[PDB]
Amino acid sequence: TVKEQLIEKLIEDDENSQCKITIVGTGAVGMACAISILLKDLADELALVDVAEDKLKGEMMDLQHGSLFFSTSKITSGKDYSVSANSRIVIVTAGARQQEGETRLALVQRNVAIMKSIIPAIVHYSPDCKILVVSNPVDILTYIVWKISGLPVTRVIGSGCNLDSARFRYLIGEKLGVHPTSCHGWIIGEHGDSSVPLWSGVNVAGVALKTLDPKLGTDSDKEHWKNIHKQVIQSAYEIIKLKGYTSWAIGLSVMDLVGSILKNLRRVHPVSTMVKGLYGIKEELFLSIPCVLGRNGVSDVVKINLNSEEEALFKKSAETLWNIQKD
Amino acid sequence: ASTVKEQLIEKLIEDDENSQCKITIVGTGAVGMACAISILLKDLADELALVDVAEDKLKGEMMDLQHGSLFFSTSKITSGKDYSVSANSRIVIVTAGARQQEGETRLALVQRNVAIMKSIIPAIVHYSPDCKILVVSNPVDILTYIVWKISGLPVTRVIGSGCNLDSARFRYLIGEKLGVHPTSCHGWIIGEHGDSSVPLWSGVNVAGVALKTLDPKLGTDSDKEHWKNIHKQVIQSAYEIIKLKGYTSWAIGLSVMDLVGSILKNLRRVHPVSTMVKGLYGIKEELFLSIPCVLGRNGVSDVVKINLNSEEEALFKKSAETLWNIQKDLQF
Amino acid sequence: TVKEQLIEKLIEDDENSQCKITIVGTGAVGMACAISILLKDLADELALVDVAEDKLKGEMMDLQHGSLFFSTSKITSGKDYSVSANSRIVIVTAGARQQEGETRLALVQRNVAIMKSIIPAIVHYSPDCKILVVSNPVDILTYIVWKISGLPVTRVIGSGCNLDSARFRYLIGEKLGVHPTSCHGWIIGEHGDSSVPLWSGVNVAGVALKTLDPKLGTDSDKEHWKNIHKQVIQSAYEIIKLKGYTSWAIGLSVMDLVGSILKNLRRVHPVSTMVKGLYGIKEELFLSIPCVLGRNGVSDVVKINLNSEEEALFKKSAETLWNIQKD
Amino acid sequence: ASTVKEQLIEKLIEDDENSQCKITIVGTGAVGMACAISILLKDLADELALVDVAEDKLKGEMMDLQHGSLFFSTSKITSGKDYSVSANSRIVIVTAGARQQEGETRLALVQRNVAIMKSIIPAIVHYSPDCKILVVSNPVDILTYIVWKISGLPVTRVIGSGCNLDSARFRYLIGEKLGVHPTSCHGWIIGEHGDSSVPLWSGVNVAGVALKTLDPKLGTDSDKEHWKNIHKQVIQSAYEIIKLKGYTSWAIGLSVMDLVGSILKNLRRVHPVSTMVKGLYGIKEELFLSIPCVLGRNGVSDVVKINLNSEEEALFKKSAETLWNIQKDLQF
Repeated sequence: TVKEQLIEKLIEDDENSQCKITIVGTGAVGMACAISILLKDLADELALVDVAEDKLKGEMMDLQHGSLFFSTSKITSGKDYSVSANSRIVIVTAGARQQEGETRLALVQRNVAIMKSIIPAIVHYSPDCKILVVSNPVDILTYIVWKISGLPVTRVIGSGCNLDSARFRYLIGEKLGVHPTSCHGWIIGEHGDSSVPLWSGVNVAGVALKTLDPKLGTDSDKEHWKNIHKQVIQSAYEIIKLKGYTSWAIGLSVMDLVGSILKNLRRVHPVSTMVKGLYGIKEELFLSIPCVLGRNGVSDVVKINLNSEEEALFKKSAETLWNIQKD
Repeated sequence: ASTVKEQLIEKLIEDDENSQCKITIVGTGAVGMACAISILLKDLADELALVDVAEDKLKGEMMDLQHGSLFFSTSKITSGKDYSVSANSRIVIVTAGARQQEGETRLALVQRNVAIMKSIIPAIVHYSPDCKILVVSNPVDILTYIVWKISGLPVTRVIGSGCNLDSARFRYLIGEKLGVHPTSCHGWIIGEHGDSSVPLWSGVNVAGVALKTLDPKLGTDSDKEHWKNIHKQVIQSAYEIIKLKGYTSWAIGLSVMDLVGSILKNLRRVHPVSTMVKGLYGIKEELFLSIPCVLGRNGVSDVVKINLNSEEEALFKKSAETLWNIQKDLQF
Repeated sequence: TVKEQLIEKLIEDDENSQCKITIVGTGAVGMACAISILLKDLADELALVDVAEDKLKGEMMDLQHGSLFFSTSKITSGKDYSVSANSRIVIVTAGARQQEGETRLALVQRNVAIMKSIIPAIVHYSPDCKILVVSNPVDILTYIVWKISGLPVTRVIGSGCNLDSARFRYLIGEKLGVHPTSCHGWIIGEHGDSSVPLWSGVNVAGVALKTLDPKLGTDSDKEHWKNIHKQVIQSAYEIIKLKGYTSWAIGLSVMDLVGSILKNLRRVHPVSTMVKGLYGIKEELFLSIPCVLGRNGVSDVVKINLNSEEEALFKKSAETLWNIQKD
Repeated sequence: ASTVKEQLIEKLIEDDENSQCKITIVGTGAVGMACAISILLKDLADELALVDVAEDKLKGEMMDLQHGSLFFSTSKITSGKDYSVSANSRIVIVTAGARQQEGETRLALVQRNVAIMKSIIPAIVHYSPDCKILVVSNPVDILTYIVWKISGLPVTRVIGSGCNLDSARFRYLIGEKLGVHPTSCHGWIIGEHGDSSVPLWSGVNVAGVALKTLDPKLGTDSDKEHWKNIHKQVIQSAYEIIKLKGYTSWAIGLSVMDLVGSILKNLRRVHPVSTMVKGLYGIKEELFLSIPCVLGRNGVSDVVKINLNSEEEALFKKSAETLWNIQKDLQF
């Protein structure tokens, strides 16, 4: 053998993965998460799970054919969740696709069925993992995943408002001519139409914007038609109209979150977490609030004093969420 | 926010909206966007401009990337049907290309591609006179020749993705079998892209050890280990991927990002890309095949002359005849 | 020749540098800037200038011997400023070393002599460069460099408070258990003992700390002995006691600034810039204020409303600076 | 700030102050700190612990790095005289070493180094039972043998920086002369570090072309081009640097960072590092020389057997005798 003539083996093969990530569901979103994670040198091994076996092998082989150009050494796939064994993080992009004419409670209840059939095996093979839930509606889905999972709140996280908060701060910095790292601003609460922009806390280069324009973000805003929160929500809705998914953007957001957990950065992300007993919520439910993400999941949450407008939107969101969740 | 900027920011210099490291991608199907996401995640471009004919798809993709722009370092994403949006690109990446229909002639497909390229390549060159053109569509070898001929650009500046992806996978699998990082492996696949590419087993070495010195039957049929399988496995995987999925989007996007790197950063790394080989490797007509090229900021600055063994020279020179026979049927 | 047999040249050698950086003065600080810049893939070519010719060649050759491990392709040096030709950025670390027993005005005036002899050649060979002044005292030295240089204010920048502001925000995030990217806070004004921490604007995860503790940073602070501004100033003074220079840290800070200019990031840094007609200053002088740094130097400055304590310290600093500068 | 944290942060999980990717550097002179700054700027370590005997220098350097910690990703910088601060390191990097005085014996210098290593290596191993030890001090080949013998650790886990830096410069200059990126060049310098290292001209190739095939007199004295100069130029530069400056700090720090990379990331890249060669390359006693090793998270997992030409086998085997003759004079 060429190998026997070229290499003298001194130690047994250590083939264990140290930073293994599994992606569940390999449509546009899961695949965007995949290429994003591969390209940012985050995993030793990427495992893909889906029911569409043919397409699944196709994606895995497409990624493998380019292996020299990313640092992950092992890509695997399969319909059987045993390939997910011993993951640090399992990203759930699978989930029901709302058929037009379907009620909201029906869409959620189909997802209970899906999650009931995938979440317990995820936990079986990967008992110390974190679960990152990315499918819509992310907040009530993360609640469903967490309930089925049996795991502490700290290790079941929904992607939530991280993407929209990022786009928000970005546009603020664009309009001001300043890099995004100079801008603080959160969108919190229920992902999507009902999300709450925290205009009271938005600040750039150490200056609370509301001291420059106390009307900023309100109906009295003299530039109200340029409202940046509305630009963020409309944009994603237009993208979904056009494409079907904000798939590149979500994959980018999920790569942001993974980097915080795997590298134990203790960066603050507005992600879906249990908010019972926080922010005036009294029942079990998941909403986005600013969380400190690190190697053990959510290690801390940030307590923010919402103005009365912000508290009102946030609590209305929780109310509608719980009225779905009760059924 | 307009009043916020006035109270917060005091200008010393007018905003220069000039991009010094612009890239345009023509075609926003699966291959184009895989190139986009790979380039963006690698901090290569000042600006990424996207061109396509379909309004929804074009706007959808541009906005999708924009919605997540906090997470990459490229700062401007632009798109348009008008090739004016591509002006002053460093590289223009052509992924536009006709798809071969059931029972469509190969010759007729290339001819449809001739018509496409006659429509876009002049505009590209008008708006970016100093760009390098990176041709990615299939069949890449003939298409890069067509793009160059239409471009009226210096030959060093029109480059096909060629065999860069297959050679990379070739080296990687050679590394896998030996249990060594692929940066320790040297190995080229050259020539025509796909089925008839030539693997240079004669020059394959790992850690400064030519593997022919350890097994002179390597890569032949009389090989007991059948290292020959590795070239076949490379060529087969690409057909398998297309059969199970539809296209090889992620891997071409990875390969294109690798090429953009060498050109923008002037790495002067060697890639087996599609360039004109007239007067090289014993060819005497204007045709494009993959040979190992030094790539930098001017495109192909140099080519590596490899002595091919007689099996390698014959496989290669046959592909040059294939390409020349296609070019003869071609018009324009 | 092996080369003639291996390579067919098709195009002439393009040997021009696109991102050339020159470092002036190759003591501990200049060399820390050098290894920091090399290691962050910022320059096509690094040029080193010093009067100690032997040590200079030694440093250049030490860097060259490791060339495979950084991305810069060309390292050059020489006592003659012609090697600095066509730099994007010239970092001046040279400058007088205060002999014990020397007055402050004497130290500054020796630097006028030094700068008079190096700055005009810098501008000769590199007419469109930016000049980053790093030697102490950085504020009045940047003023001196700017006057001699003839260049606009936008392209003569002192390193100023960037390092100390960074350490400041860092310690805030350390004490709170949160990554530094969650923390805004500036130190501005005169570098060193007299610098002004802007406690009124310090905020973490979108929360102005002064709303949680209105006494934070003052004499009434119940934890006043843990004052983080004082920790930052004392630390650098202790390091200099021990080492002679905060050389690794300044080299890190200068690499931060270079990355903003070269990559046109429009990030906000508190650097030494002309503050005549800003922040209540009436004469020509350089102090640190938050500047937007990009490829053409300082493109913008950030206007902050200082509390009366902060305005008082800042204006006292300017007063003492101008009373030196007049001589 | 204590009251600020209570109002701003709500804990869900107790702070785990455990580092999963710790590195210790022993010695905070020029070589140690150049290793520190290189590792920190490359995002390699969770924590960097520094050990030295001199209180001022140790505290000064640790605080200098800490004052600028916003600008690197390592989050904890620790230091101490007590080797307890090094506990649970992945790698311990030994730069501590005696300096040869005017008229000091080489043998007596190694013997002073024996005494130093007998003082620190047991503590290191006690506090980090699973670490890999990376020996950097000179003379590295003999010192790595001493460290290993004292360590009582598996041989695969005690590694000298060896020829990694000189081979890297060898390849780089070969790339320079040819106008090609060095990642296209393969070329090893092996054996004893410094004056008597063996360059493997027999295996030097660029882009899958063995350069002996193009000029069989390459690297010999009868070479018209005198490529032989490149090994000499490499060996000479290191003496020149020391003569003009005092030490080769930046380049060793760069080389150490390269080695740390392969080990922490389990790259399985090949480096010419100092390891034990008993029963390899025709040696029969326990000694350390540089040979091409596969480095990963367990240290040396494999070695590349290169067929050396007779000039290469003789130069190499002579160095093994030199090292063995020094070890004979050695005690303990």
